[PDB]
Amino acid sequence: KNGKERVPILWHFLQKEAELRLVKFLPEILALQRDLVKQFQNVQQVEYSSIRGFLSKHSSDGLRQLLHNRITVFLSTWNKLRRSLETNGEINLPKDYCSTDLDLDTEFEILLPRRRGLGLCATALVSYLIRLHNEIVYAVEKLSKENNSYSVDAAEVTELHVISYEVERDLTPLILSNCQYQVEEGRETVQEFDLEKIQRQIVSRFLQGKPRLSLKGIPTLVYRHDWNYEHLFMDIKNKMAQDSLPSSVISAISGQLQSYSDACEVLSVVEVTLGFLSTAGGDPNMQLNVYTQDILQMGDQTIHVLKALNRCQLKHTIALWQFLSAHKSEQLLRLHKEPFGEISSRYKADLSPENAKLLSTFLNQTGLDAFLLELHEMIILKLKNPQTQTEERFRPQWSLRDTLVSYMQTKESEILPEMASQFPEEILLASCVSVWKTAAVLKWNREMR
Amino acid sequence: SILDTTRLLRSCVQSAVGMLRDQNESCTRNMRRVVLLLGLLNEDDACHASFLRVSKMRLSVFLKKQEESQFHPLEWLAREACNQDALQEAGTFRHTLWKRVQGAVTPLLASMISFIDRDGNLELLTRPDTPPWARDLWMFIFSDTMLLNIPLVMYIVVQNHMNLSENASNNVPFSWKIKDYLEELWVQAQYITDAEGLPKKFVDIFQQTPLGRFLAQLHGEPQQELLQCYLKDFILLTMRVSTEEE
Amino acid sequence: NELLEPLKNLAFSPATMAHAFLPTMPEDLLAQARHWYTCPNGHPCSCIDCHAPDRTQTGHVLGNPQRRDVVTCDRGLPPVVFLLIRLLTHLALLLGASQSSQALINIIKPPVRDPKGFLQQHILKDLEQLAKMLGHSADETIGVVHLVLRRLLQEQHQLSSRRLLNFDTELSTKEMRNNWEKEIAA
Amino acid sequence: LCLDRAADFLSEPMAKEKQCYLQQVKQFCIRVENDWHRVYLVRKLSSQRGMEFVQGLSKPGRPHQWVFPK
Ligand SMILES: [Zn+2]
Repeated sequence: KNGKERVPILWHFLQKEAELRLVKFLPEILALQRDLVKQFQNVQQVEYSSIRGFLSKHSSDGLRQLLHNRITVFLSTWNKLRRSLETNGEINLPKDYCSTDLDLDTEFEILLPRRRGLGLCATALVSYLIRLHNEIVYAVEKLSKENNSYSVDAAEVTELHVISYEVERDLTPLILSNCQYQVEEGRETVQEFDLEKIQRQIVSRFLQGKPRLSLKGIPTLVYRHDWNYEHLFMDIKNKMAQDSLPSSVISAISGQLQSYSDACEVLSVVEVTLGFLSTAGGDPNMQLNVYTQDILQMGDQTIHVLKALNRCQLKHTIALWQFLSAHKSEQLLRLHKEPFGEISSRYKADLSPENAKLLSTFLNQTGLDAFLLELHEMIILKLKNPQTQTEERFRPQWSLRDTLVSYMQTKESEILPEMASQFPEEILLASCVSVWKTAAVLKWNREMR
Repeated sequence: SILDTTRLLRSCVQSAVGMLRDQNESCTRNMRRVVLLLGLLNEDDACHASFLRVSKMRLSVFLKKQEESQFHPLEWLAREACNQDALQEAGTFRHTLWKRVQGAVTPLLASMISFIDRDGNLELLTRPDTPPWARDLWMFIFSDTMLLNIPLVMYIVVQNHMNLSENASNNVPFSWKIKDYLEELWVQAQYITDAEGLPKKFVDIFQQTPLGRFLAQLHGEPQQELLQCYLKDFILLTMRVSTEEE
Repeated sequence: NELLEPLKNLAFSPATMAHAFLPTMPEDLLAQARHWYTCPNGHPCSCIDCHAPDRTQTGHVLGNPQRRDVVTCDRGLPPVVFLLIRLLTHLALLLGASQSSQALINIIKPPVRDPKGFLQQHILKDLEQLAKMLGHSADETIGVVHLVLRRLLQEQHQLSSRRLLNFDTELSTKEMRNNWEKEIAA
Repeated sequence: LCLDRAADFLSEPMAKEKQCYLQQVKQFCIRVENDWHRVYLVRKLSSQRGMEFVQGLSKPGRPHQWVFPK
């Protein structure tokens, strides 16, 4: 009966009904996921066997049975939708995940809607409601002639917002009441469905609301061993301005900090400041010692820090961290101690004679200070963490020049002419520690001379 | 005593807070946390003394739980003496040990701060207009280890449940934990008991709990005020409200 | 007729249709849409939660028919017409399974031990859904199927010319299959 | 509608309540003698299962022979 034009809302509703009926569940699934987040949030390791194991652990009879009910709702909904999610959903899903139906023996991770692993399924299902509801809401909006339908987020989600209908209880009586019949003398009875009125009643009853989103993030903390300072640096730079250390200030700190301990102490104060600034921020021109002493109240543990940082300001903080870290390692190298114990030996490959001559030539005609600082920051952030092992886009076989240029670009740092032109491509990422060591030895020789 | 744990906590307050990230992106939070904890970590008033004591006790609990996973936890000094890296970072052995203890305590202190100061909690301890019953309930909850269960942890996210404005806090301490507790008790009573008799069984179970007996100590207007405050926090926890009239 | 050649291959020469796109297919709407973005490493994003700022399958991919309570087709065609296309396709596949089962085992994903019975079950579910949609008896429904096959047989040399319909006899791609579907529907 | 419900219960390829309802329908059909009621039932069965199903029920050794008229 030309419904897509004449009755688009009813058309789309009838198409998606099979799945739209499942929209009523997702407030419950959202509550479940909210409590799961609350329980596991700020946790990093998950040693749970499966959903059956998890339930047995939280075997408090009331809580066990409520969890079981919610989990069963989730599993039913997932089992139905999974074959649609494999094609639709806007969230990609390995075929194995959607392939088979799930049961209590299924891995527990399936219920935590992490943005990776089996939790994508919990995310996908939550997303696939949101499309369906939204899409039919769009259908209604396009015919409401209004542009202010109030939105809502996945936290406030309640049964009042979702499109909750029961086919037999709600819909079938509607159809049967709209289904009308006609007769004429000598002619058979024929139906004539009041399609417009079906649409209007469905709209009046079920259709309103809008959800948005909510969930955790896997990287909960990347603490000391794998700490991702790069994220902190980028957050700060977004929040406030940053600047490099003037060579004067560099030389002053170098003269003051003639001991690894003092370096470490200053650096610990810098790390605290970095965390705070990344969260809060501050005036880039504020002197760092005034900041630590007045605001953070970092007294009682600041003896020579205050004299070294007497000139430095918050904008220098990142550059100061980098200087301190490299100076810290440089001191170790001066004493022949290994500064890169946290680095994989694979990244500590040697430099062949040809590549040694090439590197020596580049370094003689290079900005040795900036080169040393940048290569050190690259090694320490990228090549240090086991976490950066599991993301192996920094393979020893990758070239060093392109890697370092990529890094510098990601932080929108200024490119030195030597980086593209003079830097030899023949040097890979495995010699990076030999490269830094050679550069620091040449610097140390230049300084002793 | 052997060690000035008050000073160690005060030294670790900044490092711990630096571990804390908020969902609502309340930039002005960590600074106020630092001010509040440095003010509270004292023995000036009985409330500060109790807060400090409970902090130490819970730190002891966390550290003992961790120690139950480690070999020869008495040998920690020796292990530090074997960490040339920590030695040379610190210079003096005494500072090495101090740093060791600070590193052990900072994660746990950050965790505890995340639990206690979730929405705006700590404003209640320091704000002078906070009634006595509010501080007493704050410390009662904080002292309890089975009601305010704080699991270990091995970017810490402070799960702010309300959309509260900064400079404002939950009108009832740990309103979120109390709500969770009463909901667990509702579930237990509901499944144990029929739909009729569930109210009485739920009220009785609560009254038999530590918090029920505590609030039973509160009589008269304080309890009425507590109930009003809890209603308000209950609403904020259940329904998102964009206005104060609503 | 040229329109029948894909089905004739399925039935009588299924080996060729191994990597063929069949109307027995749902497709990735993402490939048509070219909201939720994605990072370079692959984890979704609506920088947030990341620290860093084609699913279309071949062969017969439908699993156990028991799940099929309702029919949906992404290409906007009438569900009845797509159902009939699916039914004709399943009949051709049943014939092929009779000719050589292993070929259909290759074409059916996930694998199966009894392809013919599986296709029988799908056909029966198709008939059930047809009855639901049209509102006729089971036998009247099978009669509708026979009517459609008759139409195709009469529209066999009546399709002599005026025949420029972009599709390959082996249904090598997604557009060939869509085009075959739309012609069949017409 | 009662006959329709019975036709559905029979169409299924096993419950006390269904069986008791079917027995009550059997007794009603036998008692009232208005065989039109069974005509409708046979018709509905044919609609749902097909004529061959009704034929198979008519054959000797069948439990639902009461579905049919005299
Ligand atoms: Zn992601």
